[PDB]
Amino acid sequence: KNMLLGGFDTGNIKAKISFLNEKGNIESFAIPTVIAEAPPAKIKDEDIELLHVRIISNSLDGDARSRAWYVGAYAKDQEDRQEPTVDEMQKNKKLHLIPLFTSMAVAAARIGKEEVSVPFSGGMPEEQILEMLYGEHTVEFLDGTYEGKKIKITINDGTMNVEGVSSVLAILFDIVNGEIVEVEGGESYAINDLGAGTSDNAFFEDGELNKKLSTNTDLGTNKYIDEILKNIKERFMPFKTREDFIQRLVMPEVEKMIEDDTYKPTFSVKWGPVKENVTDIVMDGMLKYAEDQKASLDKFWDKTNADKNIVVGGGVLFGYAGLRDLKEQDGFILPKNIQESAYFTSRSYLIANLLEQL
Ligand SMILES: Nc1ncnc2c1ncn2[C@@H]1O[C@H](COP(=O)(O)OP(=O)(O)O)[C@@H](O)[C@H]1O
Ligand SMILES: [Mg+2]
Repeated sequence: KNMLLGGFDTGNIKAKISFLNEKGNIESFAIPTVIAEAPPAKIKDEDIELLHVRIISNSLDGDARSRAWYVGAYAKDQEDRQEPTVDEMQKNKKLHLIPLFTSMAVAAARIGKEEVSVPFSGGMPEEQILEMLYGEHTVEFLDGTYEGKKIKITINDGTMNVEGVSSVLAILFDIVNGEIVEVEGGESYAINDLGAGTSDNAFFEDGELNKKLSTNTDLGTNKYIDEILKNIKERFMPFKTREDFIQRLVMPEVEKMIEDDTYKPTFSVKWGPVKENVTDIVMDGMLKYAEDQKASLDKFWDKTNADKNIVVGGGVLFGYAGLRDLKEQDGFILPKNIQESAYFTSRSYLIANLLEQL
């Protein structure tokens, strides 16, 4: 006890966590990989909307030893903001450490604990990276829902879930108080994690990750989202972030499509004194993404000739209109609790973590 049980899925867009709440169920959220330097003091998922925290950790160095930061969404609106840099084709570690530690703190505050030991269950694209996380980290909230709260994080042990079925555990198992099998259900399989800026095409063969064939591409949803937003604004001539677009406009329609196959979705945007029906625009981009993913998945199927192909990530949901065809394809496996497809990997790491502590 006094222990936070979580799976940690960190990328360049978001830092994702799936953890056990007080009622023993899985709780998931994400913190954008964005930080900004902040003054020592104050100036669904509401508690992460304003993250102004002080972090004391030996995993940080230089003029970041022990100071205050704006983290995630609230950092994105700062001129100072630091984001992952990408060429036209470490020691930026605080970009990843800070949102990571922050997510641990937020989770701890959610379950009402001030001091948590956190066995690290994550993944990488081992011990060298784990030792970068070892030690004691204090996170103090200077604003927001948990203002004045001080959380002491202790990371003694961990794993990066490299080999075995650890990465795929969420395809078969859930945690409802703990620890049950999924309501519906080979030796060589591919896990395709369809993400925002990336697509992870991993191939597991005989209990082993095939490090040769396991590839990673920039085939994400963001480019297709960008295009849709270009055509919407152009249709008028609205949304602050892509997440805003996904949350306010897309997610409600996708959920309706999930829980009822006869439902045809509608997309209308209210901008100024004008309201436009842009259903055709959004659907075009969705299917374009689906078709492109269909093509990408097939040629990876052929390259590995895996027995089964598992498709996960938020891309499954964003392109559900087209990608739901995979449910009637033998050799393709969509998660059955498809509503939780975005947090598949972090949920897998969480389940692997609970099994470790048993
Ligand atoms: N329920 C949903 N409906 C529609 N789109 C979603 C849903 N959940 C996530 N997405 C979208 O799917 C894309 C992939 O998200 P995700 O896999 O979480 O990215 P990453 O793992 O790279 O951070 C994102 O653009 C996200 O906005
Ligand atoms: Mg991801």
